[PDB]
This record gives sequence, C-alpha cells and structure tokens, in this order.
Amino acid sequence: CETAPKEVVYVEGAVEASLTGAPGNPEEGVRIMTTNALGNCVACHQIGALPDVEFPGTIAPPLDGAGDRWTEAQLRGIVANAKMTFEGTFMPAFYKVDGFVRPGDGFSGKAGAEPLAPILNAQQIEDVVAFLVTLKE
Amino acid sequence: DPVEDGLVIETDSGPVEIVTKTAPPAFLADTFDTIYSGWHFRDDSTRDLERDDFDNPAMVFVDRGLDKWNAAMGVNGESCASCHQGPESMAGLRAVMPRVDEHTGKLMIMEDYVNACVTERMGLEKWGVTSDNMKDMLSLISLQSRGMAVNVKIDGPAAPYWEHGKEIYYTRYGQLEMSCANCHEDNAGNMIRADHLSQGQINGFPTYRLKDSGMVTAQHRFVGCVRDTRAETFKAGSDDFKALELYVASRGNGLSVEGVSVRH
Ligand code: HEC
Ligand code: HEC
Ligand code: HEC
Ligand SMILES: [Zn+2]
Ligand SMILES: [Zn+2]
Ligand SMILES: [Zn+2]
Ligand SMILES: [Zn+2]
Repeated sequence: CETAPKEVVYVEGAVEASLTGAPGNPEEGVRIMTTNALGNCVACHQIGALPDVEFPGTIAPPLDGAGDRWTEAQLRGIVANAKMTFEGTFMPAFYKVDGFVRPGDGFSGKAGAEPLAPILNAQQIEDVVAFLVTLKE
Repeated sequence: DPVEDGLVIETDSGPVEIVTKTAPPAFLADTFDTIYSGWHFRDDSTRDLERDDFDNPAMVFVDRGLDKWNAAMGVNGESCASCHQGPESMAGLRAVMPRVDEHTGKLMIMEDYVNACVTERMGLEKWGVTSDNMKDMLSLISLQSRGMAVNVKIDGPAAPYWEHGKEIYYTRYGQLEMSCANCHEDNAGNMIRADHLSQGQINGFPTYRLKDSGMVTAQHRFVGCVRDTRAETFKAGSDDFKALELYVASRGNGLSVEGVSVRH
C-alpha cells in the first residue's frame, strides 16, 4: 500500500493516483519542506507563507501560489520527479532510486547500491503536496 | 550577484594588485560575459580578510610552510632549501599549474611535484595530499606567483587531460543529479540557502576556510563537492581529479593568482 518509485505513472509529468492511499498532512509537509535532510525545498525556493525560515534560496521562484498554478496531480509529479515536467531541471527528484551516475550512500561519499532509498518516502511526498495545494492567492 | 569592489593587498613589500574580474578565456566566451574570483561573492568582512597580509589568517600557514621549507627533515638532513635555496625559486609555477611536465610528459598537480622531491630526494614516505605538511607547502609555493595571471595551457599534450576534466565538470553526479556547472555556471550569483554561489574558481587556492579554521586544497574541495550531490566521490589526487583541477584552473585563466585566499 505504496506505489513504489519505479511503478509511478507520469502523464505529462502528472501523477493522478496517491502514492500511499492516505491523505497528506500539510503541517508535516511544512516540516519536510524546511528540514535540510528531507525536502530542503527552501535551499532553492522562498516560501513567503513561512516567514520564520531563514536564508531561503533564490535558485527558483517562490512557492507561494503553486496551489493555483498546478493541480494536486501535477504537484505530486513535480515533487516525486520534477524532471518529468521540466526536462533537465536542476530540481532533484525526491522519489527516484536509480539511473544515477556514481550513486552514493547518503553523504558518505561511498558507493550506494541501486536501488537507493528515495530522498523522501511516499507519505512524505503526499504530505508536501497537501501543503502545496494550500498555497493559493 | 557579484559585488562591485577591487582587491589590492597590503604586504611587506608594497601593494599587490589582484585581478578579480576579467574577460573569460576564449573557450568560455559564450558562457560568461565575465569571470570573477570567489572573493567577489563574499561579504565585506570576509573580503577584508584578504586585503592585507597582517589580517589574512592563511599567512600563518604560509610562514609555517617556510619553516618546513628550511627544515632538515630528510633522512640525511636534506631540506627544500638545500637544493632550491629561497622559495622564490618557485616563482611563476603556481600560475601555470596544473601542467604536463616538460621532461616526463606526466600531468602534475602541485602535490605531485612536492611528493616527487619528498620521496625521491629526501628519502621520506610520501606526504598525505591533504596533510598539514602538504597544505602549508602549497601555500608557500602559491605565494611565489601572487599577482601573476593564471595561465594554464589547455592545448597540445594537455588537451586530452583537459577534455577528461571538462566531461567531469558537466557530469550530473549522485542521487541529486548535479554537476559543477549546474551550481557554478547556471546559478552563479544566486543564493543556495545561506551560500552565495560563485563561479567555483580555484585561482585563490590554497584557501583558508573560516568554517574550518584551516587551509584547504582544490583537491579536497572537489572531494566534498561531488560527495554532496549524494554520490560516490573521487580520491584527492586521483587521475580524474588531477584532470578536473587542470580544467577548472583554466576556467579562471586571466584572473590573478591570489596566493592564499580567504573564504567561508
Ligand atoms: C522540496 C520538496 C521542493 C518542492 C516541494 C519544490 N521544489 Fe523545486 N524547482 C527548482 C527549479 C530550478 C524549478 C523550475 C523548473 C525549471 O524550469 O527548471 C523548480 C520548480 C518547482 C515547482 C514548480 C514551479 C512553481 O513554483 O510553480 C514546484 C511546485 C517546486 N519546484 C516545488 C529547484 C529546486 C531545488 C534546487 C536544487 C530544490 C532543492 C527544490 N526545487 C525543491 C523543491
Ligand atoms: C622539500 C620538501 C622540497 C620541495 C617542496 C620541492 N623540492 Fe625539489 N626539485 C629538485 C630537482 C632536481 C627538480 C627537477 C627540476 C627540473 O625539472 O628541471 C625539482 C623540482 C621541484 C618542483 C617542480 C619544479 C618545476 O619547475 O617543475 C617543486 C615544486 C619542488 N621541487 C619542490 C631537487 C630537489 C632536492 C635535491 C636533492 C631537494 C632536497 C628538493 N628538491 C626538495 C624539495
Ligand atoms: C563539481 C565537481 C564542482 C566543483 C569542481 C566545484 N563545485 Fe562547488 N560550491 C557550492 C557552494 C554553495 C560553494 C561555496 C560558495 C562559493 O564560493 O561558490 C562552492 C564552492 C566551491 C569552490 C570554492 C570557490 C572559492 O572561490 O573558494 C570551488 C573551487 C568549487 N565549489 C568547485 C555548491 C556546489 C554545488 C551545489 C549543489 C555543486 C553541484 C557544486 N558546488 C559542484 C562543484
Ligand atoms: Zn589590516
Ligand atoms: Zn622549475
Ligand atoms: Zn626542468
Ligand atoms: Zn577518468
């Protein structure tokens, strides 16, 4: 009762079905997005709705309003693997386990055997998506 | 984005101008309008640390390098100076490194020249490439080219090595799928969390990092940069990182050798 990284179905980048079958928890989404070892989204994106996060990056436009720009399904596909929406994007795939060059074991600098653990698990993705849906207006 | 500023170091023998902004080498002309030292992307308090030798914490390790250059540390009491006299004997060398050696035809980073003398001529076990003996010695040697334009050769016998480094530079490593170029080329001037991205130049190495309170070599920097893409990294002084050092050095051709720089 998870769809595994290699089983995900992207259609024009979008993923129509829940990766877990369980509702996203947006408060946990926020934690995931602002914790360095998890989503680390704020390394590249500002989030105006979260004013207490310090040193937000300027690599990509702010996340405010992404709830208006994309459907839930689009947002799931972007979080899981943004390369299926924006070809060659600098945004890394958070639900991807193989097809890497010199795959590593965490930040150890040692070889990691593919398939790797995905950077975020399936419920973490759903949690991030549920928060992204609220970013409106 | 890179600050408007100029760098002239106060020293014991007068001001030395450092070129920190200049036209790129021809191979980068479609890539950058301008190449910049990493100094330009630092805050003013950090920039000020490089502006004079009295305040530059790297000069402690230059001086210790000079002690080691003069020390009879060989098996028969040999010292660097016993053969090379003053360290000014190495004038210009740092500016043109890495290079294909004129006599052996081997690609050499500075660490390789130092260890050739250490092992063959002083009878010593090779120094670790990120050992204090090595970082201090590179610091001392690098100072002997301060203010000289970086001018690394990329054609002729250098070309295959340079090409091998170029490939590494643009390879998107690790689970994060990121290349040197993704950060240092596509995103120079931007903030990645609290860090202001530079062009990832090495004209300023060896470098005192304020974080570590110590010197760092380009080889050691590279180890960390690839590791942090969530990848299997390369060994410091490995053939592939020697090639990368050649390639990355040449991206700053025209910038001055800083001698020993200060960074976060
Ligand atoms: C942590 C999990 C996240 C989340 C939730 C998002 N990002 Fe990124 N992102 C990056 C770049 C360069 C782009 C633009 C794509 C391109 O044109 O190349 C994006 C795009 C997005 C979007 C869509 C754009 C929008 O705001 O509507 C969304 C919703 C999104 N991201 C969410 C870059 C990065 C990173 C740099 C390495 C990091 C880390 C992240 N993104 C992380 C996240
Ligand atoms: C003490 C540890 C040192 C250090 C730091 C260096 N040397 Fe030597 N060196 C010697 C000879 C005959 C050469 C070759 C000269 C040539 O190729 O024409 C070298 C070379 C170097 C280099 C490279 C110089 C270059 O221009 O290619 C460097 C950086 C270097 N050395 C540093 C001779 C001796 C010795 C005689 C026995 C002794 C002792 C040392 N060197 C010691 C040191
Ligand atoms: C691919 C292997 C490389 C190489 C060769 C380099 N980098 Fe990075 N780098 C990143 C950040 C945030 C910093 C600190 C801020 C800055 O000065 O740019 C660096 C630093 C460096 C340096 C030091 C430059 C100096 O002037 O002291 C060098 C030589 C360097 N890098 C080389 C960030 C990233 C990445 C972001 C995720 C990636 C990928 C790379 N770097 C990759 C590489
Ligand atoms: Zn001073
Ligand atoms: Zn010489
Ligand atoms: Zn010679
Ligand atoms: Zn190789």
